[PDB]
Amino acid sequence: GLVPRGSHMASMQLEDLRQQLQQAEEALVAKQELIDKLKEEAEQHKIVMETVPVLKAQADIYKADFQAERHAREKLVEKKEYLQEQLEQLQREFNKLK
Amino acid sequence: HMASMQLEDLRQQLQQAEEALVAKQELIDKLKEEAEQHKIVMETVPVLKAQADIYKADFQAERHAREKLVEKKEYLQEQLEQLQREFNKLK
Amino acid sequence: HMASMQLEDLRQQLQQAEEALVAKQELIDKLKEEAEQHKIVMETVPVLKAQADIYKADFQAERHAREKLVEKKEYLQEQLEQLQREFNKLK
Amino acid sequence: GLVPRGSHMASMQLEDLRQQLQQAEEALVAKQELIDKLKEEAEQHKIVMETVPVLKAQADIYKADFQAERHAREKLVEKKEYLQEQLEQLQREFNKLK
Amino acid sequence: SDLGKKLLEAARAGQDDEVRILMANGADVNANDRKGNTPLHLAADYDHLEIVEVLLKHGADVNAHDNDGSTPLHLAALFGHLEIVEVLLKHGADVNAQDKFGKTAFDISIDNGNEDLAEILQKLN
Amino acid sequence: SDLGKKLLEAARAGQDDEVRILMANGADVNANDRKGNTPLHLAADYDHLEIVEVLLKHGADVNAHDNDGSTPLHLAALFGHLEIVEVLLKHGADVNAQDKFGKTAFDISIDNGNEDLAEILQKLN
Amino acid sequence: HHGSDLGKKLLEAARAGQDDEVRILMANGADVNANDRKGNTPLHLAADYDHLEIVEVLLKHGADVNAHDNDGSTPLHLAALFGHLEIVEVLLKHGADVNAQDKFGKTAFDISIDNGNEDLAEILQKLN
Amino acid sequence: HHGSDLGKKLLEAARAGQDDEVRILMANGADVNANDRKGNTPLHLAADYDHLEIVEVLLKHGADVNAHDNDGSTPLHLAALFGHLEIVEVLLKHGADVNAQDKFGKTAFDISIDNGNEDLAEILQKLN
Repeated sequence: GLVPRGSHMASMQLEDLRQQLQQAEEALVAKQELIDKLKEEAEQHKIVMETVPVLKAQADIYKADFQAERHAREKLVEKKEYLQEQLEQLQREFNKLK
Repeated sequence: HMASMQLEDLRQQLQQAEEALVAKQELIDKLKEEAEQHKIVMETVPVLKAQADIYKADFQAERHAREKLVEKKEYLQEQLEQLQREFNKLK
Repeated sequence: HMASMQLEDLRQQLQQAEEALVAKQELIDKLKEEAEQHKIVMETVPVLKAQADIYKADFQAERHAREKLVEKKEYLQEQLEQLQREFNKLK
Repeated sequence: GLVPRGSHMASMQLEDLRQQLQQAEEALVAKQELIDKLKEEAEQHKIVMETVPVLKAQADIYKADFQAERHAREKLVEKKEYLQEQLEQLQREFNKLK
Repeated sequence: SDLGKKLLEAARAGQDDEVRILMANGADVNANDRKGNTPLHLAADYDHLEIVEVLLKHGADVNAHDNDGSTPLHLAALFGHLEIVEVLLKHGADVNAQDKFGKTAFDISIDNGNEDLAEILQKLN
Repeated sequence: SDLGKKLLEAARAGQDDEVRILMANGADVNANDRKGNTPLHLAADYDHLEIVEVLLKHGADVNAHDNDGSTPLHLAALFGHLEIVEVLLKHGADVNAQDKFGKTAFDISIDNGNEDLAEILQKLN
Repeated sequence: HHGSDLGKKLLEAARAGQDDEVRILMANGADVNANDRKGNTPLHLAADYDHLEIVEVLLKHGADVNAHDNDGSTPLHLAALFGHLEIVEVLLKHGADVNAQDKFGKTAFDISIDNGNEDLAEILQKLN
Repeated sequence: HHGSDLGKKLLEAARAGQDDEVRILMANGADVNANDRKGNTPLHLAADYDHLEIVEVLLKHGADVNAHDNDGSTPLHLAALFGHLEIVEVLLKHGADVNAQDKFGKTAFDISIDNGNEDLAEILQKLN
């Protein structure tokens, strides 16, 4: 997207050049300020992309740690229901054998 | 110099910029298409993060419960210890 | 209220936002695709403009020349008028 | 792109909701600030798109005005070469008929 | 005073009579331990039906939150004391109350695998 | 003084002798009219070979720009005075000089359709 | 029509300013409204070349005051462009369309303005 | 093997705490390393259910100190989890792998830590 070579009706051989050479010159500046902003962005993007393997981790750790807890927690739950049952026995004998 | 000569000079250094412009433009395209692949992973973060917070929350809550039960156990284990001690003394 | 009831209340007003979210998201897409068609015309401007400046420049230069010639004509027309006047007096 | 319904291992029926209802709430705010910025942009875009039919015009006017000038300018050029020729006649007779 | 401090233990140990005696010398039915437990809490935490009862009937806060956000209803749920559940509801304990982790009593029952406490915390009142 | 003002007209009118007489009383070979024309300019603008000549040979600026940026070479070109072209080059007038519109002499020849002035401003020196 | 190299001779005589050649060619039937390829007439031509009486003659012999060359230019246009004031006035007297226009849309007033011929304009304003 | 409903009876007696039933079943050849579907052994089971001498008996009859239920838990794991300190000590004495681990990766030290059983830990630190 710029002015095509000799958009001109009348003869402007030298200017045509000088002028086009100038737009092309400052279009190189423009494109450059774009490479600057793109790389400098690509930069703050890499700092973000690095937190990924981290959160990927944090997730995996906690998923595992949870399964481990629940497996234990179920197990306790059983023991608790068991020991609860057994008291109901002993008290239930202190009314009989009081 | 010679009128003849600066026309070449200019056409020559216009060849510079115009060649330079596609080498600079080409670099842009590689950056844009890459910035794109960086954005489709950056989407994954608030997702990945929120989820990890769900799983952390999940574990912790569990642990809070499991800690509560460990002691409840310790407690019952002991009641059943006392009452047995009484119920054995009751021969 | 009743535990029973706030679960519905919440599921109900979650239906609000979630329905609202696609109606709001749908509006975004119509805007984005349109902003796109506005940008492909905005490209045409520095092009269209520069060219119009080329054609203005072109006319003006021409006019400058044509103005110069109008008078040159007026001038010659008159020389040819004098000299004829002399060359007729030279019978 | 948000957290899917009940990403949860353990039971979090009520929170699951409350929490999701909250992310959805502020996601409506986010999307809204996007409609704001998009329309408000679409706005400064229309002011730009309006200069088009203008420059389209300016171009067309000057293209036409130029052709008109050149057609005249050629015509003068001829007249000038003609009148230049004729002097070369009269002077060229003042050396003969001096 | 520590009148509530003696009551905390009365409640924990299931001391039916001490509870009463300490309500008579007006020790606060809302006393807190270092953990944030009210008498009503320990009462629940220990399957002490009758003590919950007289607490509630002495103006005890049925939705007391311990420092962790737990309620006597949560504890009740956690430990499978269905019958204290029952009466904590009869005295309008907020089922949907959550602790600091976001759990409800229902959640706590579901986590345990309580196929019963579940079908009767879904009699939501 | 107006010594250059009389010279401007000398140059315009082709007054060979007045030019000389006014160079002798040292009126500036670079005198300017309201338009920015130097003697050398009008000299060119009027097909006055011999007057261009003595201007150049009295230190006249061969690349003088009139208020519009035009040079004696431009005018020369515009009006098809090939022979003043010739000698404006022999005295190293800058062919690539442009006026304020960006035109060169070449351009001016091309615009006229000068198939000749064109093939001899492409003897670029 | 039936052999217009009379008309060629005439057009050529209008340009050259040869009035007696014109007078003769007319007598021979020569087409007063003859056209060179660029579409000119004798009128066009004598306007172009500033040939007053020749204009006056041709007009008297029914030449179109509003003939258009190929680009639409009329003899008025030509006299206007060239600053041939008197030829303009007789053209007008003879009913040239002041408002007539070439293919660029330039009337003859436009041409005056564009050469900035102060006098031609005032004379062009002066009519309906 | 050739008819393990002896082993079923044994596993059931380890849980129930019935020591004389155990003694008898052993005498009958009952498989000391028998497995319920969840993959338990009698050892596992008496550890689970806090049956000290029963542990001591089974060990004496060549029961694996390092048998793994289906989830990888060993009897150590179970005694650890449940805070059955004495049963832990004899298990260790009898060479239970302190470093052994279920399928979540939890050794028995981990379990102490996770219950925050101050005493079980110190006793688990105390070995190579």
